[PDB]
Amino acid sequence: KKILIVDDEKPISDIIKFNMTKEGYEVVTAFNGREALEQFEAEQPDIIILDLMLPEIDGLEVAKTIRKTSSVPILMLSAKDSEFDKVIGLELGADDYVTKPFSNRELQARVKALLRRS
Amino acid sequence: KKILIVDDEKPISDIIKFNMTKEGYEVVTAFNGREALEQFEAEQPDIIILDLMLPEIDGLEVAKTIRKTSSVPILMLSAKDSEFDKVIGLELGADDYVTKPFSNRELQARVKALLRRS
Repeated sequence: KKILIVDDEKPISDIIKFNMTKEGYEVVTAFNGREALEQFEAEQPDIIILDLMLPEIDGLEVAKTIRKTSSVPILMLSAKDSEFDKVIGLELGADDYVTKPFSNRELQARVKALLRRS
Repeated sequence: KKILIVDDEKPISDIIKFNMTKEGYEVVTAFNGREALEQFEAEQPDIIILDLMLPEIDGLEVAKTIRKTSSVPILMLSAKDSEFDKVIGLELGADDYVTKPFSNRELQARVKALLRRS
């Protein structure tokens, strides 16, 4: 399956890409909101890992515009960890929300759980 | 929709029941693993909130036996918060895993996210 990793930090994108690759996923990456939407239309990923904090267009808007056309599972990832952040992420259409820093194993498990359910 | 709350602590069951009721869910409760499986068969809940730590049969076994027959969404809830706990919960079939103590608003949001997806 194909995962789109949307993260404006290259070190973190690289770590997620490495671990998702190691599991047998095809990985596409985007580094801002605009690239996220372009990659989403062009690549039709099976799941999207989406950070809230993005150049050009923020993660919340990315998720909101994606949901206008698609039920693709979205796992939001963010260093922001307050109740409000988690709640608004999910209500705007994320299927899950994981905080940074994260466990690589938990992330893999959550990606699988999401894929199992769509 | 109907939520089965499986929790061996009555104060916590009561809080979840209160807040899920306030949202318009029908609530059924179980206080151990055996009651969980009985309520699951008899009531056919739309979602199950399941703590790991249960009398008679533990939460991990509850989730594992449920999955033999049912794709019903399971949200695991536990004071245990390590990587291992979260990972094994999810791999044994939970759709999500939230730690105690939890935000009532985040829990509501996660229940909705799960229901949206099944």
